[PDB]
Amino acid sequence: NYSANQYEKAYLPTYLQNWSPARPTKEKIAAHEGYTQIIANDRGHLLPSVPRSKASPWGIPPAKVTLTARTTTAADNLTKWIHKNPDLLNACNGLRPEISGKPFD
Amino acid sequence: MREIVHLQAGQCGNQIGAKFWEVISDEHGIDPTGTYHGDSDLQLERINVYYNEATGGKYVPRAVLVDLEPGTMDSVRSGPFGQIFRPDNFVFGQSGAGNNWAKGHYTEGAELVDSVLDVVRKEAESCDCLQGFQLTHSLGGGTGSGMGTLLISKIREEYPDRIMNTFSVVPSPKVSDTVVEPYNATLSVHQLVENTDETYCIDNEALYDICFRTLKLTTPTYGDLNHLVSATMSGVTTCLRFPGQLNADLRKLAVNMVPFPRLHFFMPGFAPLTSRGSQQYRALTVPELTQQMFDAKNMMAACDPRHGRYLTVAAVFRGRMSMKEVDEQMLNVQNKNSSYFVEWIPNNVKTAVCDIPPRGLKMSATFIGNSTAIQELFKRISEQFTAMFRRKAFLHWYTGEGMDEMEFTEAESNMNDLVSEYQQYQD
Amino acid sequence: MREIVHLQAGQCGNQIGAKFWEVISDEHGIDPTGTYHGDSDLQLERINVYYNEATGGKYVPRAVLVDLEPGTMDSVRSGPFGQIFRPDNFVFGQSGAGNNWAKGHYTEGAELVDSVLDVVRKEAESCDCLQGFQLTHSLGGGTGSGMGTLLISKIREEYPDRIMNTFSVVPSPKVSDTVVEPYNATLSVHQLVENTDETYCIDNEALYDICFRTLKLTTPTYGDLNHLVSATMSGVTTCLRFPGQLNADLRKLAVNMVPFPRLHFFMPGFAPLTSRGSQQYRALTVPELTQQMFDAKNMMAACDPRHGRYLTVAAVFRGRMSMKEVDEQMLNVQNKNSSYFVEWIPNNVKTAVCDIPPRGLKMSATFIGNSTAIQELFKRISEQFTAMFRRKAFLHWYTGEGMDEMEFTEAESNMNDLVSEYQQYQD
Amino acid sequence: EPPQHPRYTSLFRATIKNDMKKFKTAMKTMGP
Amino acid sequence: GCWRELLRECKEKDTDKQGTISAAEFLALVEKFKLDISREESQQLIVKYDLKNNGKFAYCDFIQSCVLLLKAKETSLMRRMRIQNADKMKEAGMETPSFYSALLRIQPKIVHCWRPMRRSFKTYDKNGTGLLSVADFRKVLRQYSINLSEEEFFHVLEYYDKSLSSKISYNDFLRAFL
Amino acid sequence: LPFLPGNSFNRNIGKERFHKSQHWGFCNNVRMLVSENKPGVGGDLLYG
Amino acid sequence: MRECISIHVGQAGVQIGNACWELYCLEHGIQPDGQMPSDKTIGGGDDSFNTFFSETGAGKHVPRAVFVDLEPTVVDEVRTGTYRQLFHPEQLITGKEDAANNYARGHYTIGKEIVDLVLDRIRKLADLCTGLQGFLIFHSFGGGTGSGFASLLMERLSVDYGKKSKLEFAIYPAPQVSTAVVEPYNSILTTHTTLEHSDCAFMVDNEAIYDICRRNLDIERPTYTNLNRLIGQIVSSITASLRFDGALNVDLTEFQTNLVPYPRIHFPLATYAPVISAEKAYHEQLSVAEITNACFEPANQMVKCDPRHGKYMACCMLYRGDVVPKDVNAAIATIKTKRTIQFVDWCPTGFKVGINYQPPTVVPGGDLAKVQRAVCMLSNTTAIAEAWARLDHKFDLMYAKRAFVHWYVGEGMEEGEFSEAREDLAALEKDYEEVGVD
Ligand SMILES: Nc1nc2c(ncn2[C@@H]2O[C@H](COP(=O)(O)OP(=O)(O)OP(=O)(O)O)[C@@H](O)[C@H]2O)c(=O)[nH]1
Ligand SMILES: Nc1nc2c(ncn2[C@@H]2O[C@H](COP(=O)(O)OP(=O)(O)OP(=O)(O)O)[C@@H](O)[C@H]2O)c(=O)[nH]1
Ligand SMILES: Nc1nc2c(ncn2[C@@H]2O[C@H](COP(=O)(O)OP(=O)(O)OP(=O)(O)O)[C@@H](O)[C@H]2O)c(=O)[nH]1
Repeated sequence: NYSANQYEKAYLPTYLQNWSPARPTKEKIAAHEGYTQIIANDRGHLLPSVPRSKASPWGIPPAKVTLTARTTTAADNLTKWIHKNPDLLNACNGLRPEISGKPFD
Repeated sequence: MREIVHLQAGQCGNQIGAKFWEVISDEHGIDPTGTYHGDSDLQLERINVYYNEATGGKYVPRAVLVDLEPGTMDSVRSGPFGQIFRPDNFVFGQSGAGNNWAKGHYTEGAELVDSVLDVVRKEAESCDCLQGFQLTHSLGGGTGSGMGTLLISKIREEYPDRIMNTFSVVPSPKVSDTVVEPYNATLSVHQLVENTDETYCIDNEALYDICFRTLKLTTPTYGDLNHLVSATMSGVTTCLRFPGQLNADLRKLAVNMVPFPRLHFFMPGFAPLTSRGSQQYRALTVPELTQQMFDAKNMMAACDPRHGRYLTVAAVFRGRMSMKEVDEQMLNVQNKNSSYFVEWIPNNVKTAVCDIPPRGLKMSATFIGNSTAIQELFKRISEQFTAMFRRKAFLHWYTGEGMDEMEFTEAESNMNDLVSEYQQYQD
Repeated sequence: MREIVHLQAGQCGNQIGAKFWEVISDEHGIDPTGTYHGDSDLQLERINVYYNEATGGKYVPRAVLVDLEPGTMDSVRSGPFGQIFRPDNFVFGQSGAGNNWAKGHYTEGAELVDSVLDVVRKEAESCDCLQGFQLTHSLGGGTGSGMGTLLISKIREEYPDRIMNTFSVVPSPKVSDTVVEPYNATLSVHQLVENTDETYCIDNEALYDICFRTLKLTTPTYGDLNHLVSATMSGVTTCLRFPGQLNADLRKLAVNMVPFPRLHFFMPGFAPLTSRGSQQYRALTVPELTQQMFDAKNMMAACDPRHGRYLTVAAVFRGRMSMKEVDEQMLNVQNKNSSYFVEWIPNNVKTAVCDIPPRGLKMSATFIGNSTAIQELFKRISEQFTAMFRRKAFLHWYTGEGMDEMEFTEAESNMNDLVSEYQQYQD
Repeated sequence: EPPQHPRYTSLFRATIKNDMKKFKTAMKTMGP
Repeated sequence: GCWRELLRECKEKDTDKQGTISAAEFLALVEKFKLDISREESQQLIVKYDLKNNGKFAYCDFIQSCVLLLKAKETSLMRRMRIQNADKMKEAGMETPSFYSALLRIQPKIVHCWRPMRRSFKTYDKNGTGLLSVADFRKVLRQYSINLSEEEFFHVLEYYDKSLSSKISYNDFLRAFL
Repeated sequence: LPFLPGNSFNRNIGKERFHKSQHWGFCNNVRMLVSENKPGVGGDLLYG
Repeated sequence: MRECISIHVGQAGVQIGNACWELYCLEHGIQPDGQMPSDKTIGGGDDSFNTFFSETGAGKHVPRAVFVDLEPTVVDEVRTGTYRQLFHPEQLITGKEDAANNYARGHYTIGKEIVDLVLDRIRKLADLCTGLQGFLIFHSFGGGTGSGFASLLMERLSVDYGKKSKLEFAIYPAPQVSTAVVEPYNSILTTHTTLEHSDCAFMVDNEAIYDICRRNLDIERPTYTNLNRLIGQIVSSITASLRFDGALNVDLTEFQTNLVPYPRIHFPLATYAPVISAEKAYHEQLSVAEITNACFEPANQMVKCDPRHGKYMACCMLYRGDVVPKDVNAAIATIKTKRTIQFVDWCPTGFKVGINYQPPTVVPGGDLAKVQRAVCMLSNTTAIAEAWARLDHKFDLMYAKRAFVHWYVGEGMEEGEFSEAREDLAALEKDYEEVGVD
């Protein structure tokens, strides 16, 4: 799930025709010291001590908009009319749009 | 006189050698049957470096095929030059690999190493005085890692005075097919760094990119991938077989190439790769050769040391050249590319010229590089183990084979060393 | 030896270089296939100023084509001289632009500047010593403005020692078709005045009126407009390629042209333009040449300098002329309108004579002018920006790309500073 | 104990050491 | 200098083995260099180390226990942690870094190139199975510039051996400094 | 054309028969090549 | 050499085996008599059949499978079929009494006195064979005779032979269709008995087989012949690596070592992408990209599971036909970028590619398409626990009111075995949850 090196043009949505960006990637790591012990028994059963992402994942009004210049009261509502929807903010292909704009005077 | 005996290991090496050996025979002009057609005296004279003599003008290759799967060796035997290969040299086993490093390293290797050592020593006694040995296999290869790591260890005590050339291909970083493929690598490279003196590192993704970049032909054969690496490995051997004012010994090369013992991993470089129109749209001159020789695209091994810096560089030029164009281009590439190299060592350029051009092109060359671009490789190699040995996935097999988690720990600690070594020396 | 590498930018320059290069090939007598037909020697030695050598007597143009819309290049590649252009030099993008400056300057150029820099430095190293670079593009041209402003910002720090010629066409004052066109212009000119050393100013409306005036052929092709202008840059380049007692270096010219650093914008002038019947109703004499050479109707760049006064003037004469006729004609014009000059500098005339006439006409000349006629140009756009930045029409796109009005505020007074400057020196 | 001979700077340290580094436009040229 | 300076801090003081350094004058080292130890911790230290080897503060344990001594394992590869248990369990000459002042001398050498000396041991065909001849252990030491004296030898024999010759395992030696 | 890299053009025309045989085998308790007469991939003739 | 033995237990598992052998003879051109034309492929039994048939100097291709059944009805019918002369009479094991859907009746009552005869068959087949990579076990969990009789034999063959593989194939119980209410009883009985011995068990569901039949094959009224034709193709595809070569060759040992992450669970799911009607194949085009999406399209999986509710561990694709490395490696790269595909983070790599040059052919009087590019998609995901979870509440309710127990305790069991299987199952779901907990 890392991004490759140098020849960074042969794998892009240019060929995927992807209209929701795949996944953030990187080329970096802190030098990992560590014996890389085993904290499973036979099943990936974490030894009760070691922590994990403790049952976090287990298994329409939002839209890309620039606030630009539309009346602030409407603009204020839109921001709320975008957010407060974790059913479309969190996971399962990403579910998170973008936003832009500028205020009024 | 001094000769080289070859070892064919793993199924890739089965495809590698088949293309490599047909290149040599066709380069030297021997027919598929084996009756050499006398056309060049120099290739007539310097055939003894690699081949022995059979009756009726037959040049027996001094290579050894080892495998486990008959179909691969059945296929290559039916291949264009299986006839010039020896059933005496066809050694293999009665077992299936499972792509298992441990089975080919402790279980299956035990009963076959005896025979293969007999075969090579019979070949070793057949010849007079070897430079050393070269080895075609894969580091991610399931059984080639199994056999070679065993064999290289045994040869180390057998002949610790010869050249242990190793030719291995790095599997695709983005795509590995085999999932235990990383595990096989660290198992192998742990002994490899201990035993090898030379190691070529090659990756298929660049090969796809180069076929993309210059072959232009969309859909190649994997044999074409063999066909180009066979050309590269042949170029370094042109020095030995061919005349011209160039010193050819790999030790000659290695002592100029290896500043410190742990340096075994090297990247190749080759000469004109030409497109359909550019054959007649190219003015074949050493400068544009020198430009193409040093191209961020012309490389094929891992990636550009654009990330890092240059430690040692050695370029061999095959064809009708002169000492000045290489010198001024070296001066050109010196003044143009000076401080990217480590200030540790200046003038670490190593040049040799083979006056004898290849059969098909005249102005040609080969480059071998040792720069600071291998960090990303074993850095890449580093994470997945820490990811998968984190939870010992697919491990009950190797414990069943009699292996322990501990053996991995020194192997990774050994590579954890070499990350710092590559880092600390350059950075 | 001193040479030049050309740059094709924007889809306007897509017409230009094709027309620009074909004139040169016909001038030097190279067939469409590319095999030179030795007929004139002087073109045979002095072709290396712009061309390199390809095999079989083929002269490869040293120009770089870049764009985004594939259909443009395919038409150019299918043109009568697309074959002489290199697939290697064909660099482009996987996107359509939308004729948006910020996308072509921040979004799409990101992954192409790397490639184009490699190609040019490959070409730059392919040659020994350049005078500099010349660029065909437009200030009102979307993708060209995005690409060119990026590279001119780049090609300065690597090579701050060379001639950074820029050839840009000004859009039609009455209508710009594109409505965001001024937004593209203000951004481009802001970097342009900072980065360039030379800038040509060209307008199409004058070309349309000239067709009504001397061409008299009602309906031309826009290629004819390209063919007309290509003569203009040809003449200024005839200095370098041809012998004759005229000093050719554009720096030699530019130092004689540029009194103060921010003077980048110059107007051209061309020689005999002849109508339907007047070819043999014209007595080709330097007086009437000089007369027509200095005609407000013969002006073609932006508008009449009749509104202002004359800073610097330079006319290059191509053909069998001599020291005398250019002198008294210069004396005649000096006495003709002595007050129309600026009292700041007298004798602001700079003369060069090319003894080698073109192939098609004997008596010819090329004029480059720097007068006080650019005020109307940026004054005209000034009200447009104030009117349309008054309430930010069509601006949500650029903020979507990431733009904000501070860049507009900074750019505008740069132009306003030049308004006061261009006013202050003369008025 | 042999004292190391004071390394005679017949230029060098001044020039030829700095001359090698000065005629160098590297860290720049193939690409970033 | 958590290893070097703190070592040098004691080497400034001079007394005999049992009389390590007076707790009051070790507080004079506290004013010679302010210590990260909390004031309450500072008070116990002068009396939690004077309990052994006279009212003199026992830097003998303190200095080495803080940095030199680590008689355990780790999660994070303390530069090797090979698995091994040969020479430490017996240990007739139980840990006494005053008697075993060689540990104070050798850690500088091993913090330099612990990995090559870690490499050095297995290079002697140790088979990766345990111990290795003592005389072979003697020659590996000096050969890598680790000059260790005969009296220092006698000590480490008492420490890394109990009954007879034995063959002192590699990591079992290593983990002392490691 | 020579056998240079990039000049290898495989016979990629209609290839409907692809049978494989077992040229080698084991037999008894030693190992050798089973009877020489063997067709190749899709019934291919051997060398001479 | 490279050969294996097939076993078909249960009169449910026999007709599917016949169709497989019926399929096999076509690609080899086997005449029903047992002999080739005057063309030369006979000998000591060494050609493409040497892994499948035994055509000795007698000249008759002998299939390397043993058919076992407890009722004489259907088993004699194939003995009166068209290829019965090919088959070995007492390889086609029959029985005179049934197990009446009872696992234990086939496991205890009759199974004792028949396995010894069967054990004679395997050893007399073991002596003649050379390579013996593994076995092909065709059964059914809700087996009237498939369930119980298989359990005893797999136990006995496991203990005497534990150095070789064994491949299990059973119809998975229909999630919402039940032809027997005792079918769950023995199904959990079968699962708990097989968890500690079986190597690789592959399940399939007929409802989705019918579902695809009218979806793209557009047959509203197919038959078993078509149903057996599909699964016979499936096992044919996996045996192409055996029967042919390709760009790379793989073996069952590579499968087992790489498909199963951890012990117990060895339950992958099969999928075959180029399943399309003849006309829909006629005026359309096939390539790796679209068939990769279709095999990854969730409704193309043969088991009633939503991958979006689960997460992927193993994925295996077998490309049989005309393909090239370039598109496939580029294609599979796209899926690695895909977001819906939720592999478990433990495996950056979870894909096993097999390339075979041979295009799959059509069967005369068949219903398949004209396949040039083929792929069999074998994968393992966490979305499987629902089926067992469906069984347990189905199982627990009837156990709570102990329905039909008086038969089983009547003919010789007690609740202890029924007790044990549930926490064996209860272990699975929590283990399936814990492994799903990455
Ligand atoms: N021959 C061959 N090998 C390939 C090709 N593409 C990738 N490889 C890899 O190259 C490796 C080298 O093959 P071998 O060294 O003979 O492998 P092995 O030890 O016999 O066992 P496996 O790796 O499981 O095949 C293989 O493991 C393949 O994964 C190819 O096109 N041809
Ligand atoms: N090629 C071509 N360009 C023309 C023609 N007439 C006007 N032009 C102008 O030349 C300008 C410069 O072209 P480019 O710099 O390549 O423009 P661009 O960056 O592709 O984006 P746009 O200006 O929006 O087209 C364009 O904006 C056109 O308005 C014509 O007949 N042919
Ligand atoms: N394997 C297989 N299963 C089938 C077939 N047709 C239907 N089935 C299903 O498989 C189940 C057959 O199991 P059983 O009835 O226990 O078969 P058995 O153990 O051999 O004994 P019988 O009662 O005689 O059939 C039925 O419930 C059907 O739902 C088929 O052709 N093959």
